Amino acid sequence: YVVGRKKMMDAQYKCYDRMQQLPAYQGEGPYCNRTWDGWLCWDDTPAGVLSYQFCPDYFPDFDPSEKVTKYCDEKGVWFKHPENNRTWSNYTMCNAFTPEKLKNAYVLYYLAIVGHSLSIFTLVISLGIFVFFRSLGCQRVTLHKNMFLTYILNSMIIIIHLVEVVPNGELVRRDPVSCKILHFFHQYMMACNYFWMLCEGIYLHTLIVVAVFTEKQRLRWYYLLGWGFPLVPTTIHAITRAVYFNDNCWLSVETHLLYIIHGPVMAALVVNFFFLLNIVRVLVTKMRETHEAESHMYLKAVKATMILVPLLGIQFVVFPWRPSNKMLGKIYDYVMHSLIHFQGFFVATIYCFCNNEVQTTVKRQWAQ
Amino acid sequence: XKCNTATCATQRLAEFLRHSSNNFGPILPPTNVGSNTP
Amino acid sequence: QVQLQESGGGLVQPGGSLRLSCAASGFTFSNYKMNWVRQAPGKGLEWVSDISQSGASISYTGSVKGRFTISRDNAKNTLYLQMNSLKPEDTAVYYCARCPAPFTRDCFDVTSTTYAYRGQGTQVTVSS
Amino acid sequence: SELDQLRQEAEQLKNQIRDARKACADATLSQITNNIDPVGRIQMRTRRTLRGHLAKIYAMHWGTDSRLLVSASQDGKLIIWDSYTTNKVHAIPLRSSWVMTCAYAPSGNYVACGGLDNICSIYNLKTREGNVRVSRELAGHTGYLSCCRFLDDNQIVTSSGDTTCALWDIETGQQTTTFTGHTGDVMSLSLAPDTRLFVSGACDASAKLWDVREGMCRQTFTGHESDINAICFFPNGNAFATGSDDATCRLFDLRADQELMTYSHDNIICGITSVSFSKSGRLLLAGYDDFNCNVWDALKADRAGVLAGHDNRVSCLGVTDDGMAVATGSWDSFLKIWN
Amino acid sequence: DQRNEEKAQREANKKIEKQLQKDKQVYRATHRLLLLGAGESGKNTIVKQMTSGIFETKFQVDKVNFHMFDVGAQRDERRKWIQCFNDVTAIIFVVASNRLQAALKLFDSIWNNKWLRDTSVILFLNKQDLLAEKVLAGKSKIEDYFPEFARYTTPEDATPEPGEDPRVTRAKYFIRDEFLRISTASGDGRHYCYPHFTCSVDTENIRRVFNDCRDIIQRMHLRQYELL
Amino acid sequence: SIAQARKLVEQLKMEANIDRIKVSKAAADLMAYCEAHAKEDPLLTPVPASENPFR
Ligand SMILES: CCCCCCCCCCCCCCCCC[C@H](O)OC[C@@H](COP(=O)([O-])OCC[N+](C)(C)C)O[C@@H](O)CCCCCCCCCCCCCCC
Repeated sequence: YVVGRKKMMDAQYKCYDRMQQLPAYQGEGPYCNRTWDGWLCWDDTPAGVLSYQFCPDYFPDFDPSEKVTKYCDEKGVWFKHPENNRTWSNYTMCNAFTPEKLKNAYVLYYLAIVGHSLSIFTLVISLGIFVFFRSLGCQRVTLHKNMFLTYILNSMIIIIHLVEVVPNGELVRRDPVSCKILHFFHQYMMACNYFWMLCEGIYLHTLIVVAVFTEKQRLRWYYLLGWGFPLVPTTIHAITRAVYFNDNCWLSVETHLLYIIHGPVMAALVVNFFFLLNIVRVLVTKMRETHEAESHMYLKAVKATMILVPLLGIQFVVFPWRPSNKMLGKIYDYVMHSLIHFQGFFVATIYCFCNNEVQTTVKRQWAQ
Repeated sequence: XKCNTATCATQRLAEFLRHSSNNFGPILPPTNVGSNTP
Repeated sequence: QVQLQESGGGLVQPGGSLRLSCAASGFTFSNYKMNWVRQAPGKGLEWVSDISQSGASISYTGSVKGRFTISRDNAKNTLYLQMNSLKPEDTAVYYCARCPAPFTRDCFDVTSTTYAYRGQGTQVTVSS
Repeated sequence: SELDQLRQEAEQLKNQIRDARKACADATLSQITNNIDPVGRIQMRTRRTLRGHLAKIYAMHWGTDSRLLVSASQDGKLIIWDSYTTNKVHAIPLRSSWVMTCAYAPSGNYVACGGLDNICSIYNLKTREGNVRVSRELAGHTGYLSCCRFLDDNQIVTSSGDTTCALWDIETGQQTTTFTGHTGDVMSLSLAPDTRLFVSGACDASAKLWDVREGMCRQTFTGHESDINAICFFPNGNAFATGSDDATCRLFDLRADQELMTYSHDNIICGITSVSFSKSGRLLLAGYDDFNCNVWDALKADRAGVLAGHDNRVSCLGVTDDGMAVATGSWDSFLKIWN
Repeated sequence: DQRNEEKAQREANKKIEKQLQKDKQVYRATHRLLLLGAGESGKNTIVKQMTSGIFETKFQVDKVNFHMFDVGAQRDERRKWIQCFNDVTAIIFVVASNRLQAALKLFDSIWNNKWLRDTSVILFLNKQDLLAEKVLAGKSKIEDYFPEFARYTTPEDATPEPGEDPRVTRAKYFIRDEFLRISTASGDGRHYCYPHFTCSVDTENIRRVFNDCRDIIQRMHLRQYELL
Repeated sequence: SIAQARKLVEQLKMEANIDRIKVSKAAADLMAYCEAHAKEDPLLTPVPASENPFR
């Protein structure tokens, strides 16, 4: 609470220092004079319009993503609440939906934990299988193993963050450098996971679309891209946050500085999307050359896309817009989180348990 | 500017749980936005 | 010892018919594919027809598709070829040939100049 | 015509031979050994996995020391292994990559190999410069080389797809004897313990016993239904076993001049690629197209064990002169030592 | 001592492992092709356009190594030595457009052999010009050797060359569909057949092989990812 | 040809004039040899560990 009041007084001082170099009303007609309600602070406005701005975080139940509303009447005066006839601002929406949103957030939290635990277990099994069977080993398997390891590390870090850092507010209040190191590791591992998805995309596109003939790839560049490059943007973001937007243990997502990391990830995933499109085009042309049945062609080119989506992380590219409608937004949140947290499990199941070679080798070994 | 990309979904969820929830504890009564409040 | 002994054949007038037989011994007759081949005078060996292990799959060369009929009797270890509407071009030595290996889909080398799993053919002469 | 008389007379002699063999068969081997105790389940384990060949393996041969062995792969390479340590000793590039057989000289000084080039290439391992260079190239076969075995450092017997076997005098390049009489591709040969005789299996379903010095076929054995792919002498030299594409292995007695036992099973439907006896001859080991190797009780015809460690067809196998282990090669490019 | 012997054996093994690593680079980067003929097919003339039992001819297309092998001094009985070529990129089958029926039985054996089931076949229906003049004259007919030719019609997917009379177009397409019937009856996604109407001297033959091999390798890659 | 039939007949005569023993006698000798060398067969009688060079 005291923190919220302190932020309220800081905002009060901020827009008290505001109004410097007072302008002159432009246009014509009566205008509403600038005022400070007590929580937010409005600028010059003309008569007969509704102003908006994001809700403050003074209170725990206030949703910042909501929009505050303030109307200046056509007579030049602000909204006067009918009940008491005093200047009033609409802050109801700031916390109207908070209870149901928190109720859904609990389910999302448990869903993420379950998905990452299952992913960890299945991916550990798959990695053990791949290491165990030397015959299954190959350049595709060599990259698959790195992807599995990055998935496992990311899932473990996410589980630890969700279970020990998010619910332990006293630790964050202390603000030790330990969770700063933890956040650095988490960001680095997330970037490594995305860039290994990109590495998989690049190798698959370079095996089927271009340079198919006699192509043996040098894995060194794949190791450099997957493991090495993600360290540059992470370091730059860490420096910038330690310079410009240092906050308690670097847990805030309200800084435009997170784009330093996420931007390049988005570009890599878009490149992976284009790779997927080209690969599907090549597959469709291959089926066409054989005069494959149209229904079989569509079924096979849909199965290929569905199995490629988890590998290349396409769900991070085709879910940009969350619908405003509450039901549609809830469905979007559920679908996106289910796809994200369970991606490792999907990859392990598709590329290890459903692989014909893996099944055949396991069955032949099972004799003894 | 906030990071609104899908990659930031989990971070945003964790931040909202940390902020709105009372450390994953008991529920509090809602703040007042009535006619007497600003 | 693998043995194939063809019988039948001989001089027949044009437009006639014949019934060739192949008696097999020394191997499990019921799990091998069989073939009829012939060697016209002053010519190489030519494939005629074949029959699967159970007799379901049958094939003929173009020149005898509707004229010849190949059959087998597994219980008696015998192979048959019914030749009808014989014309002078059919004159040749006809050999009963077994595919090299059992339970096999392909059938290699049955028409080679020297092949072990082939009997001493029976002369078939179509002339006036 | 004279052709019919010769054909008719030949049939008369075959009946006589069959009658003579039928008279000697007063009791079968199965009932002679009915009262002896079973061998019992014999379980062997993979003790070594030899890696390094790039392509499918076609042949291997133990050295006389029971430690070193040579393997031939169609990648165009001959590799000599040390089975105890798994270390590679020699990697010999080959002019032609389509090798089909290899042999280790009993002295350990030479190795031989051949294939689709129709040439038997001998390599001197103990050259004065330490490197391995081709010493002699034996030409004269009109077909691919299928098998070869050193008699000594200057003599080698070969088998060829040209349906003939040849005896060569190394360091002159000429074959001093040609063993004719087979009608199909000769696929495998085995030298007798005394080296005075050897037996060959061909693609005509027959095996022939040859006299090395005289150069004539002494006996012919029948009973298989398809191509003979492997042949091996019994330890005492009075019998031999063969593997065929008909999915069966058979034991033949030289003195009885007829077959003694058939090793087969209803579930075995693939062809046999190799065969070998144990030190005492009680066990008969055979490789199979179905990636497995079966261990047979030679005396009782019972199956006593299985070796299943390969992911592709087993192409060759052998038992060390000391009988302490058995090696198996596969198209999967790996060699395994079982004990 | 023994520790010196084991040390020497490790150095000897290490050195051989180095050469094999480089040996695997050349082998993996070169495509092996088996050249096969049904008899008087004209493959010798094609080879000219780029005791010894095997002949070799190495050629380069777009920096890509190709290694083609022709059998010599080998008996007509192929059931044994044909198994050696179970791992080549493709088998080139040259045929002169009753040798044709013989060539068909040999192709069916190759297509349906258990060891050759995963191996692709590039089919060169050779000597189109020779078939043209024989077809135009009409002194010889395909009906005598293949009675089904009477009821055959030129496919609607046919692309006859400019100036090709309809009679010759049907003849060459009828022969092509003879091989395609065998190939499509089996080979469930494991191997494929690439027919080509070719002349023994045309310069485009090596380009055709290069394009067919690329499709074969592309399909192998797609099958390893279980996409196709 | 006619030469092959004569060569085949000559070979068949050689194979028909050999002396054969009873199968029972041949089987007994094979049984005796296996019984005599049974104790020396590592693959038949397993050898204790530390006694085989492939342990
Ligand atoms: C190739 C095949 C593809 C298959 C893909 C999918 C395969 C696996 C599917 C698994 C589906 C996910 C699991 C079920 C749904 C997610 C968990 C669910 O939401 O948890 C119910 C939870 C709801 O939260 P709330 O009640 O609103 O919050 C209460 C809040 N308040 C605590 C403050 C009161 O109920 C919980 O409260 C009860 C406590 C435990 C809930 C489940 C989590 C248990 C712990 C998980 C540990 C990891 C398990 C891994 C299993 C793999």
